[PDB]
Parts: sequence; structure tokens; C-alpha cells
Amino acid sequence: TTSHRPQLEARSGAKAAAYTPTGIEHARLLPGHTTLKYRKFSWRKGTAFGRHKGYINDMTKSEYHQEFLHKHVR
Amino acid sequence: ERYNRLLELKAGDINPNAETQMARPDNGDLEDEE
Amino acid sequence: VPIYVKGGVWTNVEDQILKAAVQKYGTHQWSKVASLLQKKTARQSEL
Amino acid sequence: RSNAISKQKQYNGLVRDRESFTRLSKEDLEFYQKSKNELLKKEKELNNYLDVKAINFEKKKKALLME
RNA sequence: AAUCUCUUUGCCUUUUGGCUUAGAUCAAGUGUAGUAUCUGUUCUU
RNA sequence: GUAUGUCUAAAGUUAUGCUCUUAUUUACUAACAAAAUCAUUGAACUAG
Repeated sequence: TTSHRPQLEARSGAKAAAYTPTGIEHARLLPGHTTLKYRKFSWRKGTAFGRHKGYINDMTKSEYHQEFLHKHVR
Repeated sequence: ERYNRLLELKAGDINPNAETQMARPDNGDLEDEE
Repeated sequence: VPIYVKGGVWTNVEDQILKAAVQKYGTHQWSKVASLLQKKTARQSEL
Repeated sequence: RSNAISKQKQYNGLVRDRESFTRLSKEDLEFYQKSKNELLKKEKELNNYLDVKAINFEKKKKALLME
């Protein structure tokens, strides 16, 4: 099917510039901030093991991401 | 297979390895199902 | 008549349909490929 | 009731029969076997070709080493 | 000096037009009907 | 069963081998269908 398309070019505002507009009043265009501001001017020896014997620019491999995965996947 | 040959089923059995076996030739009369 | 366990031996005809199907659907649509085969599942076609 | 049971038994039988392709028919086992036995024939033939000249290798070695 | 057809080179000339959780899941069914379809037999050729 | 789309057709007159007969196989489609074991009970009900 061809109805699913990438954009070849974006719609230009020049088209709307020629249209005759309507008088709808939008809530976001109501008066607000009407004034501008200006600047001035032995138990330890019986085991086989023991003492007796970083940022990188790649999210998917940063330690932060690894600990996130270890924390949320179990 | 090579390891075995380098160290030197049955009717009604399930073949566990069927996906790796050689293809059975099409005999000249194709069955209606095929 | 239903078929609950699929498999058996791969015939040549099945291999040829599988190859034609892969040429069309690629290698990530094994259910669509197996849908053309009567005796084989998606996982068996992928294998 | 006996009828309905017998017919469900027969249809179950048809299903059990229809799934027989999942097993190795004797014709599948024979088909692999020949490939094994004709592979062993190839191996025998090649090995015979190898050792039918490997024994005579010393006689030609002596002949070539003369000059 | 001017035609026609080959062959190579160039041109590709009806020569894959987005996105997400591969977007998701499913592929067991009776009667009758509808459409397409299959083997065979005579017939057409 | 929808969304939704299409149709509605005179008059209210504008001057000049390859097929066929036919018995099957297979697939798809059907808001078509009250189908006999497992004092009478699916029963008018389901849609993006």
C-alpha cells in the first residue's frame, strides 16, 4: 500500500499566507503578560580462600546503564 | 558428526535432528497434498 | 483433520518453498514462511 | 451413546494416524542409510585409490632417486 | 564524405516512498451453499 | 453486526498435446443454520 509515505517536502506557510482567515478566539491568545520588562541602563584459617592465603559517551555500556539493568531485570 | 567420525534412529522414532538431515528427494509422482 | 505435532523429514519440495518464501519475506517472518508449509512449524522452518 | 463414543474413537484414530509422518518411515530410514552406505562406498573407493599407489610409492621413490 | 546492424563504455531510463510494543495476535470447525481448483474418461484438435 | 462508500437510469425538451460431459479433491467466503445422551433451562444475546 502507498498510503504509508515518508515526507518528500514539508507544507509551506506560503500557502496559508494567501488564505482568508477566520475570527476564532483561542484561549492561549487571550491577554496575559501584557507588559514587557526592560533591563537597567583458627576459625580464620580453615577456608580455601581468604586473606590468610569513568564516564564514557555510550549510554548502552555506561556503568549507570548496567546497574539500571541489574536493578530492574531479575 | 565430524568429531564422532574423528574419534573412531528406527521406524516409529522421532528424529530430533531432522532439520539438519539431507532433504528427501521428490519422487516423480508428487502426492496431491504436496 | 488436525495436526497437533508437526515435523517429520524435510522433503525437497518443502526446502524449495522455504527458499522462495525467504526470498520474499526475509528471515524475520518465520510464521509467514511456515504458513506455506503444511507439516512444519515456524521454529522448524527457522531451524 | 455407543455410536457417539465409537465415532469419537474412530476420529481420534484418524488423528493418531494422520500424525504418523512425524516418525521415521522405514523408507526414510533406508534413504538416509543408503546415503551413509554410498558415502562409505565413496570413502572405500577413495582410500583404495590412495593406498593402491601409496604402497608403490617406495618403488617409484627408488627409481627417481637413481638419477 | 553519408546509411544499417552488431560489441564494448556511458546513461538505468515503469529500476522497493515514513513511524511503534520485529505494532499486536492468530492459523482445531459441522451442514449446506458460492467461487476457484484437481485426477480420470469420452470428445475437441 | 457496523463504520463507510456507491447507485437511483424522461422531459422541468435552449433555435443549426488442447478442450468437453461429469463424479471427486483442495482452498477461500457466508450475522445462512435451535443439530438426539454424556415434567423438558446457550437463547435474540457478540463488533474495529
